[PDB]
Amino acid sequence: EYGRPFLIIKDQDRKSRLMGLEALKSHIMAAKAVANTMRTSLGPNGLDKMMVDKDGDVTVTNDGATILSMMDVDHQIAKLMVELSKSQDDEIGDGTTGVVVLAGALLEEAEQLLDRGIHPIRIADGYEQAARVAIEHLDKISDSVLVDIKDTEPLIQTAKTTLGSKVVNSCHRQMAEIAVNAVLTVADMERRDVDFELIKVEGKVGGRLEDTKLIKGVIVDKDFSHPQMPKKVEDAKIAILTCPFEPPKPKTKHKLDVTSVEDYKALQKYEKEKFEEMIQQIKETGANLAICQWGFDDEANHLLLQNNLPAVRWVGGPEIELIAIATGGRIVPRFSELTAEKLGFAGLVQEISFGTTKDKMLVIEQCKNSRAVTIFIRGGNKMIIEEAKRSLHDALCVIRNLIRDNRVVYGGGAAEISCALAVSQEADKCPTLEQYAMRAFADALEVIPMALSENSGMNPIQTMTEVRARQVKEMNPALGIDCLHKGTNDMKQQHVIETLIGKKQQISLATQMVRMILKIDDIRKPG
Amino acid sequence: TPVILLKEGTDSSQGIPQLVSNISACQVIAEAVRTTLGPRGMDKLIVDGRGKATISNDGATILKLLDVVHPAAKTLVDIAKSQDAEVGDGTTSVTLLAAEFLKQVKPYVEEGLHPQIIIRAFRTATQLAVNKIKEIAVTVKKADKVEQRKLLEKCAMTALSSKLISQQKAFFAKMVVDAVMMLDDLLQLKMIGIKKVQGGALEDSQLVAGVAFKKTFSYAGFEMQPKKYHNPKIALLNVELELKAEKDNAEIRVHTVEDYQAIVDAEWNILYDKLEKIHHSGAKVVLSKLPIGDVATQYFADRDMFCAGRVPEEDLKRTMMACGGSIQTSVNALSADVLGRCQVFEETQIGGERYNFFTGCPKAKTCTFILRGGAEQFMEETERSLHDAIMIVRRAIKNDSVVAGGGAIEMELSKYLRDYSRTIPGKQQLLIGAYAKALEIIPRQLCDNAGFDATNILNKLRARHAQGGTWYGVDINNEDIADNFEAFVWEPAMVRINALTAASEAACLIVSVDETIKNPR
Ligand SMILES: Nc1ncnc2c1ncn2[C@@H]1O[C@H](COP(=O)(O)OP(=O)(O)O)[C@@H](O)[C@H]1O
Ligand SMILES: Nc1ncnc2c1ncn2[C@@H]1O[C@H](COP(=O)(O)OP(=O)(O)O)[C@@H](O)[C@H]1O
Ligand SMILES: [Mg+2]
Ligand SMILES: [Mg+2]
Repeated sequence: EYGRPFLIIKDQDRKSRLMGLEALKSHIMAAKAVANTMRTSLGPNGLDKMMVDKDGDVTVTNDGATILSMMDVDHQIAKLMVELSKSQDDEIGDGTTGVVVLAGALLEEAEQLLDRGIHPIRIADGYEQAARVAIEHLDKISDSVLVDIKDTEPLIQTAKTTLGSKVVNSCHRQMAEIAVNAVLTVADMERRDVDFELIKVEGKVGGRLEDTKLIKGVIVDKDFSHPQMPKKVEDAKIAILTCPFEPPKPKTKHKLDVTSVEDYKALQKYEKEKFEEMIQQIKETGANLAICQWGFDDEANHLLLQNNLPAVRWVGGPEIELIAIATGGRIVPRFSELTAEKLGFAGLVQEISFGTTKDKMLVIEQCKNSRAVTIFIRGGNKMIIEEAKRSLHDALCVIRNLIRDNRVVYGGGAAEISCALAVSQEADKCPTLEQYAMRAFADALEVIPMALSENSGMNPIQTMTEVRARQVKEMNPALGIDCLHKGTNDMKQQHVIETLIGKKQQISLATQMVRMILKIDDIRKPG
Repeated sequence: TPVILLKEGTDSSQGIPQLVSNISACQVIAEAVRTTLGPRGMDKLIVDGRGKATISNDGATILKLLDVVHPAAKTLVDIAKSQDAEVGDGTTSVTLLAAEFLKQVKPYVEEGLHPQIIIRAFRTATQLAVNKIKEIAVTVKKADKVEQRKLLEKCAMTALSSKLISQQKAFFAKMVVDAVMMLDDLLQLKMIGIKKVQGGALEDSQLVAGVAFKKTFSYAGFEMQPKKYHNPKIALLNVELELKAEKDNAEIRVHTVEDYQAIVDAEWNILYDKLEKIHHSGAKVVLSKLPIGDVATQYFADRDMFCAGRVPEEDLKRTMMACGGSIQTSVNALSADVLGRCQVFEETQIGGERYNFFTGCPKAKTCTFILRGGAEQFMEETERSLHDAIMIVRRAIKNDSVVAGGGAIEMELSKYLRDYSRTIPGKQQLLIGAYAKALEIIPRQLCDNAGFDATNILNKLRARHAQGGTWYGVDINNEDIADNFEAFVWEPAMVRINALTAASEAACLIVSVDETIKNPR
């Protein structure tokens, strides 16, 4: 019959394939490469990465999620790790590099068991069992503390711990205070949620980083329309409008026919009567400042200047709603609907001018109890501003997590060491060949102290051996790696605090991703 | 030779060689999905031209993703698609059975045997096997209202054993059973929503008896209105609420400025009339398929009412079915009977997104799944796994006849056909024996995937099934055989009834082809 080369698949001669253990080994190598790249940016002593864009733009960052997002890869496993980091960032907002490090360590540990002749489904089941045991152990050692506006000290400590790893650590006390104050101002407590559209983060290059501050009001990049208007008002009553200061115009197609000189003069009179009428309508309500979403005409501008009432032109919708929420006023669509009950009170409206440029900005401040605040970031470099924004976002996310759930554990590797001890203790009672997988999980759960010690410059095996011996001898699960060399291993005394849901998310997400990676056994792709 | 019959480029092949080639190609096609069967089956990764990857364990999905252009091989894809459309489960087994039939009857074809005898033997064997399955199936006439639930749960758990969510099968089976029992009499699939929100763990997946959908585009003022109601009234509309021209066909001709001003005022009067007509009905939540303007948003926010626009048609239909209203294109007859009612409405943060939840309606005829996970393909495979259980539960609700799995039914059918074959003489005996031998590919593949000694286990299964243990199959964890009916490995009889008919029909069609002719381009 001569079964000569017969064509089954389209483009058969230009596609490749990989089967068996070779595909699994390639996946493990890719995961190890990604984890080893991400290892060095862990801890208060970690370094950061410089990423060059497709167009030549520079980003200096320490955030694992941003680094993995800005890297471009071909390997499907690498893309899976990127998506894992992004999912962690979306859910929790912190600990996006520890999860990828843990996943890489776990996949690396599975390799010896694969070589010894163990079905990968058995490895996945053992990993599931160990993860469940570790998670059950984790909530047993957690301590709940507090959420209130009166104390704020544990929240400040948590924010300090989360900001300790960034370039902002020069003023991390100040920025932690800013973050906790903003979240407590914006937060809704009966429903236990916050909205990040009520926090506006803006930054302008120049000045000093320490000039960063919090404004319980609004700051916008606009100015007063007429150059001869006053630059400050101290008891401002704000009328917020969404209609242009122009004569009205129906939306449907229309034609106004002029057939006589009398009609011409009637139209001429009507045009200016409208301009006068709108200004008298605005003035009759007692307002002192007007804000509009659209433009003015020259006549309206001069009338506004003449009647001693400054105005702001060409603002945006989000800015208008933020201003209304801050000042307690309401947005009105017509001048006919303007009443003194719809104005907003602001204790100060000012125009701030920066250095030798012409750039000017408007600040609204000193309102009564407000649900909107802004963060004003300053710095000497654009990348400084960007990294400050990212660090502040991390702090806000952590404080939000504390609002959602208010029980914590202690960092520096203490939780990982305790979980590894618990898993190793439990594995001694499992006879059904799964003890190997459980001990592999226990070994891979101890990569965080290795990374921390190696970054800090000490000896990993000796350090963690001594720490684990101390933990098992005494009864303090709050002992970790002394990264900053203060002379103690007690993180409870050193005030190193981490949220519980962060650790739970890391462990569960990493375990499930590792299971997915292990399950695959074939790959097909073009050349 | 001077003038040729057909156009140049035509290719033809006839006789035994092309039949053997077709049999050979079907073997490759079956080898493509061989290792994805059983509780210890792996999955495959396919990368397309655009770089988009797909990770799958579903036989039909894998076969569709493969770019098969062989005319004989396309039949095995077609039967898999047919099985998926008809019963929704069993896509790999039918392909394996078809390939096994062809491989078993290859040598007799090579000996010069006439294919129609083979076709007749296949048809006889298929009819006998289907009749025997229908005879030995197990059913309960009047079991219970609660013994009608454990059957569905067992079927779903068996269907979920070989998938990515195998560890949480007890968690997911309950939800799928609830979803199906909360669904009408037509059991429409579109009345079940599936949403995928990144972040969180698999155990965080949830089922809402009610409705929930993603936040849509919002204008200025949307943040100034409340976001939680206890006993609201819901208006569902197909009307556009914003200031606009009445008709694109219109035109206004006017002479005086007073009439100009009246014309300007008329549009605001019209819009405010519609808004007041909506407001005076008592509704607290407003949903529309058409854009909701900023003026309308601020109007609603100034009176503590919630508005949403550009809601998808499917979501709006599901909301109407859950609450009990009706879509209105006119606000001139907003009575009470056209307003929906729910026991609580909220907006919540889920994994970086904002979702609207309507929960508490007891008269609901629908439900919604919220699925969590770590990746897009993770969630896609979760949804694919859920679909398999949903279809199986629907079929089981239709008819409640089940048989044990793990190879017990195939062993019984093989034993029956082997016993029958000894009665008849001639080449029919040989062909029926080959058909009976072809049926035990499923236990062999199960043991091969699990990593057992398949020969010894098959010998033990054969020895047990003949001594008299109708429901005996392989035990994956115990390395041995076990009664699969007392171990709760169940599946409806349709999966095997449809698999046999589909596989037998594809085998006959391929054998009955004599020559293949290809036209240019
Ligand atoms: N002052 C500190 N002492 C000891 N360990 C610390 C300290 N600050 C942070 N760490 C540890 O560094 C680890 C990595 O945190 P970080 O480098 O900020 O990135 P990520 O939080 O995304 O993992 C955390 O697990 C934390 O326990
Ligand atoms: N717990 C179990 N023990 C033994 N066999 C099982 C078990 N669960 C499923 N099976 C077998 O696996 C087969 C189902 O294969 P699967 O890969 O799920 O997709 P398909 O149904 O399309 O073949 C069935 O023949 C069934 O007998
Ligand atoms: Mg961090
Ligand atoms: Mg199946």
